[PDB]
Amino acid sequence: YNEDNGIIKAFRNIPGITLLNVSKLNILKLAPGGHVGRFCIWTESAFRKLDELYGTWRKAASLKSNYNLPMHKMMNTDLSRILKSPEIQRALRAPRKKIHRRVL
Amino acid sequence: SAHLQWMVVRNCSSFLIKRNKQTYSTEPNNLKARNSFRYNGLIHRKTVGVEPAADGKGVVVVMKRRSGQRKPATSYVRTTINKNARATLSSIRHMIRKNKYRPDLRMAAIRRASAILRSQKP
Amino acid sequence: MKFNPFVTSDRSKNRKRHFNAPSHIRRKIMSSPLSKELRQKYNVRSMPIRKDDEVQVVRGHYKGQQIGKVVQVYRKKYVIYIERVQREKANGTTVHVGIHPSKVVITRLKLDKDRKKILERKAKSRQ
Amino acid sequence: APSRNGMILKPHFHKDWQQRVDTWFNQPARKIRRRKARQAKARRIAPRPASGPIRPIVRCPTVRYHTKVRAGRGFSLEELRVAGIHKKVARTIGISVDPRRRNKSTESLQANVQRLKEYRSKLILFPRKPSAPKKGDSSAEELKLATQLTGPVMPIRNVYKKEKARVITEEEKNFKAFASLRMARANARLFGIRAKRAKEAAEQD
Amino acid sequence: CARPLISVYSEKGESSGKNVTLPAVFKAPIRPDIVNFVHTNLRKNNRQPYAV
Amino acid sequence: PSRLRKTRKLRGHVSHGHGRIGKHRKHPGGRGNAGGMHHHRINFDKYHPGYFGKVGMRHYHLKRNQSFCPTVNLDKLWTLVSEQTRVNAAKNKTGVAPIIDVVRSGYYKVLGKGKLPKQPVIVKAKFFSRRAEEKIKGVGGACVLVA
Amino acid sequence: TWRRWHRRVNTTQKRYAICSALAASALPALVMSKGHRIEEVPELPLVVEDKV
RNA sequence: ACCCACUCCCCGGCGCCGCUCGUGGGGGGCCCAAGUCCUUCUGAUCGAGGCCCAGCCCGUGGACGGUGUGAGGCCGGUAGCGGCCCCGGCGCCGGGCUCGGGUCUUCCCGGAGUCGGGUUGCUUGGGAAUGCAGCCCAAAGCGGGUGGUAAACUCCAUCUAAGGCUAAAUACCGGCACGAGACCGAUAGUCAACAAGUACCGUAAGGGAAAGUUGAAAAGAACUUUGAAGAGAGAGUUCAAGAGGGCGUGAAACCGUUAAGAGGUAAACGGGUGGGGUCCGCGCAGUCCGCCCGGAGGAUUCAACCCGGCGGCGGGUCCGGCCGUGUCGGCGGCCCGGCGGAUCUUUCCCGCCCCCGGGGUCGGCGGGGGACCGUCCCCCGGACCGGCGACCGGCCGCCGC
RNA sequence: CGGCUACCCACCCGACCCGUCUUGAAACACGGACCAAGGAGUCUAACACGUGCGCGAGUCGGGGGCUCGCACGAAAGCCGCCGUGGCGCAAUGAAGGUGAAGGCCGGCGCGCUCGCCGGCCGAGGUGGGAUCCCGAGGCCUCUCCAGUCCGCCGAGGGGCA
Ligand SMILES: [Mg+2]
Ligand SMILES: [Mg+2]
Ligand SMILES: [Mg+2]
Ligand SMILES: [Mg+2]
Ligand SMILES: [Mg+2]
Ligand SMILES: [Mg+2]
Ligand SMILES: [Mg+2]
Ligand SMILES: [Mg+2]
Ligand SMILES: [Mg+2]
Ligand SMILES: [Mg+2]
Ligand SMILES: [Mg+2]
Ligand SMILES: [Mg+2]
Ligand SMILES: [Mg+2]
Ligand SMILES: [Mg+2]
Ligand SMILES: [Mg+2]
Ligand SMILES: [Mg+2]
Ligand SMILES: [Mg+2]
Ligand SMILES: [Mg+2]
Ligand SMILES: [Mg+2]
Ligand SMILES: [Mg+2]
Ligand SMILES: [Mg+2]
Ligand SMILES: [Mg+2]
Ligand SMILES: [Mg+2]
Ligand SMILES: [Mg+2]
Ligand SMILES: [Mg+2]
Ligand SMILES: [Mg+2]
Ligand SMILES: [Mg+2]
Ligand SMILES: [Mg+2]
Ligand SMILES: [Mg+2]
Ligand SMILES: [Mg+2]
Ligand SMILES: [Mg+2]
Ligand SMILES: [Mg+2]
Repeated sequence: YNEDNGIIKAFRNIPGITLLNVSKLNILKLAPGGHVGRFCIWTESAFRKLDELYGTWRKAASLKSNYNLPMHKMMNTDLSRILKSPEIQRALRAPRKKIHRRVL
Repeated sequence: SAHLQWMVVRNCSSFLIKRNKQTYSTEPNNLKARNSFRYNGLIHRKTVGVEPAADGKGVVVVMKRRSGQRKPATSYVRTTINKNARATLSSIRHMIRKNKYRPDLRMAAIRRASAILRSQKP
Repeated sequence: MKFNPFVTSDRSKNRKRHFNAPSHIRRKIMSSPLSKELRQKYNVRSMPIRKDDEVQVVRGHYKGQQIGKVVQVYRKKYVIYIERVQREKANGTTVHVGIHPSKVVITRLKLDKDRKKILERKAKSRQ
Repeated sequence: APSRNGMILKPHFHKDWQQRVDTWFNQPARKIRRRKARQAKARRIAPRPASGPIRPIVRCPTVRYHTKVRAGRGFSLEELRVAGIHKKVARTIGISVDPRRRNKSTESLQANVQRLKEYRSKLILFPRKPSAPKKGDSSAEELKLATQLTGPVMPIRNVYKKEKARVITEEEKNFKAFASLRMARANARLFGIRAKRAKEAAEQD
Repeated sequence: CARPLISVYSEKGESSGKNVTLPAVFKAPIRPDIVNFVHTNLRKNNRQPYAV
Repeated sequence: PSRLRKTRKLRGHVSHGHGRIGKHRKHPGGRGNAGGMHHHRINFDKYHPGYFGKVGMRHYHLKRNQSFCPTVNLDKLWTLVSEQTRVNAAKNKTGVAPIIDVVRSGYYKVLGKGKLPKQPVIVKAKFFSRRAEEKIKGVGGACVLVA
Repeated sequence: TWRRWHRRVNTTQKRYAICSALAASALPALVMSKGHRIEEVPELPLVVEDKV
């Protein structure tokens, strides 16, 4: 959330819940136990402030002075489409799926 | 992004049980028990699964809709087949042969459907 | 959840302060709930136990609907005694059995000048 | 003791050091105490700003830092006299005074008296009764603000002369050189020797 | 890269008429190793010292 | 990480990775840099030449502020000012040169490196090297001395 | 008592880990494989109005 | 001491109303919500649910005690929650002191057996001696100290020592209270979880231990019998005495008994068999499973095909629309759009400054305003992917109803 | 009926009692009567190398400050005219100090064991050097015609580290 108006009181008694602010994002609360992918529930303003707090690849962040979004290594992280694309298989080798086991 | 998600789910993920020398993935939408990339049902854009019906007879088939992604409310379409031992076995085979829709794991789905029908018979 | 930085959550400290509590705190600890028809009458939830009030066991081995009366409040043992809740010894003599006041529900209270004041104070605080 | 290859080390652990080791386990508590003290002082002195006493313009002494300017302790008595306010009243006004500092440059004297005049013009004080002069009818609704942060009126942020661009003159190609600095150093080194030589030459005449 | 639109849901559960675009932070490189390293090295900051 | 250290895999070995013939004695060779001139002279002369003795004259009460003189090179002389200055000078509207003051950046002496652009500059510094002074004038620049 | 308890991490690496966790929380597979029950959730990033 | 133009205030008690930032400090008591149905258990806090508004409260789901494993049974916890008592300041009604600023004229202006030097010790990183001390020598007022290499000549910079007071950020293993723990869990942790600096030891300084667990509740075994008693046989309480007064659980070394086996080269041990015994699985001439087909008898709806019809898949038109990547364009959101730039505009402004109130840019300083630059906001026109961004219209081919 | 084994017994063969000092241990060399619990390469500072991560001629807020009083908060978030500062970007002398651009073309002064001028790109050359580029030549149904179709290579060139 952002701009608290009493939401801590309403969410302070439910077990297993976690209260987090956009201006103060904690890794210990976002990825507990060292595993990513925790279910999140956002607000309209909390979701609109992310573009200004971290910035995009075109413009840097406005809240943070000298911070930019991390660089992206593999532009296409799907190995299946790359291996099955015609440009890759255009100059490949024969499969040669023969076993050639030991002969007595 | 199937391989990117598999590089995270292959370990350090829930549902995984490897107490003995064998490992099991145990997803709610999965045909076999092996923790593999070709059989994981949470990371692909197209996934087929079979399940025993909740009423006590028949087989429910869950298919990944692929129309709206990142929307797990309607991301899976569930149908119910309650026929003889061969009509369901042929309908499930057609459901994967006629449409492309992940042509592999067809035999896996068929074997799981036959195995759950064997248990539904008594 | 606890928020006052002056009250502790230590199990050992809580157990120590409960087992070595003074006599004026033991009487507050040994409190018993009131019956349903009396709770709506007095607008109070619980009330400490005294020697004259009647009470009815709700849980334990000597539980039932038989109305009883307390005869001793053993503050040292955090227990009360009832004249009808008793047991036979080896030689056959009777002896009272101890039941915790939290496991018993009150049905009658001694209308004392201080008891009425405590009741009205609790009612006005519950508002 | 030594090994195949490594930097020779001289650790200063020969003394009995374990009985005097300062661990900073009370650092968050100390920071919290300092923050609470700052907040309490600001709340008690609310009409006055935090770090109330205005500090003058101060140049660094050493040649390593004499290019930048920084804050200081107090204004000099000469600066107070050019400003025209009494020495003892500046303390209760909110002007820190440093009687030990002297003034050697009018370039800094004018800057300091200008800073003092700006502070005096921006200053607005509260009276006991409206019978005191040098004030207004309404005090700008608590002066639009009660307390200031990081400097009373203005920090010591550095300014720089622009000197954007200009046309090169004719003799600039042969105006200065490394030989100029070399000759300057040689003259500074052999100044007195030449004087003594001229003296002993005029002695013979 | 593609950044689709995400509809907003009202307090009653249905989707509201408004719609907001997906921020660029959700397309950042997913690095479980970096997350684990940061978590391991940051969880050691809140612990209290113990000694004989 | 004790579970990742070596002492865990050394359990069961009596010598604990230190040998049966020569045990791990407490400082068998000496404490610290013991015997730097004898029975360690081979190592001290093979890996640390010049360690023993005094060389230069002593300077009592040396202050690191007097000898403070950072150096800037000609290849970095253009990294101090903004980029638009270089293109505005390269436009060459007339015989005007941009002024690059290194005192603002924090350098007092300018040292010589090659490959200067063909644009005239006006440099202001406290000290100049001979090579740099000739190389900036061979392009049409000017050197200004400050204090 | 003077053991090295705390470990400092670069702010850039901290922000990298935060963006990595935020990007991983937007994928349904990574959050389903953690243990959360998101089978009936309409949209994975649940963006609600400011009334809450 | 004249001249000039000014200031009516401050400091110490006494009675009171309203507050002081967590809504000043201390103390006592109080304040939400199941103990309802069914079933295990000695005992319940266990076990599924409480109509379509999810049995009730929650700013109170931390913890403890209660016959076990409690958010709701009981102190307690949340709450700028309430009411009561005690202490300290902020505003107002008697009393005692009470001329500041500038120019000019006149006068005054300073700490001694101390600095310093010689010498001898200690100390310092301080070296021709940093500081301190003992002895001796022991001053000046344009003076004295310092200027990191001793000495002479000259100049320069800074200070006024041999008199004193003062809160601040700083430290705290003792003391009085409090909170917390990725620490220890009774040979561990302080020596000391318990009648521990106790018992005990040495004349004394001093040394210094071991030692937790019945049971939910003593409900601690009535009574009969044997024995003088210790003890035991019945009986009795408890779910349990296989928990019987250093008694939870109850290992090894060792010992007793019962059962089996063996015995002249001490016992033990590895490789390979045989015999006996406990136990395990099977019921031992009698037990293998699933698929297809040809036959022997009965009952059922569907499947072929068509129709109604929903749900998903695939591409063609990218069709009415969505956005991504680039180039111009409305110079338009520049004043009813944001950043940065040692890129500019002294014929822009404000406050200073030079020369002759005013004039002269003749030049410079700080702030503000605006022109060009590289990154962002809307519609039209088109360039590429229509790809993990998606809808409709039409089609082939699927599934269930 | 089948059953290896942590049950017992017997025969055949082999079989000296473990640990460390030692060239040499079963030794007439040392320690061990037996059993249960405890028991020994830790932590801090500094250095060197290697590896993982983030940024990159820059890097680092560990020191302080800011937001709201907080169980988790002795955490986490931010400073942006807080980068003061440490390391690296420059080395060489005891010091005063100094302090890193080459190559091609033409001309003139005796193109002189000879400097300067003008134009250009701009960190030299040789021998090796992964990789890359060009490439004679031939390799696919009856034929002169082709762009893909089958598909390697003699030699040569610029040449990472
Ligand atoms: Mg404790
Ligand atoms: Mg060695
Ligand atoms: Mg020592
Ligand atoms: Mg070995
Ligand atoms: Mg070793
Ligand atoms: Mg050795
Ligand atoms: Mg040896
Ligand atoms: Mg309990
Ligand atoms: Mg509880
Ligand atoms: Mg209660
Ligand atoms: Mg003198
Ligand atoms: Mg003097
Ligand atoms: Mg001198
Ligand atoms: Mg000298
Ligand atoms: Mg003094
Ligand atoms: Mg003094
Ligand atoms: Mg103090
Ligand atoms: Mg531990
Ligand atoms: Mg003991
Ligand atoms: Mg008898
Ligand atoms: Mg027992
Ligand atoms: Mg026992
Ligand atoms: Mg026998
Ligand atoms: Mg051993
Ligand atoms: Mg030896
Ligand atoms: Mg020998
Ligand atoms: Mg041996
Ligand atoms: Mg021996
Ligand atoms: Mg012997
Ligand atoms: Mg022996
Ligand atoms: Mg052990
Ligand atoms: Mg610096």
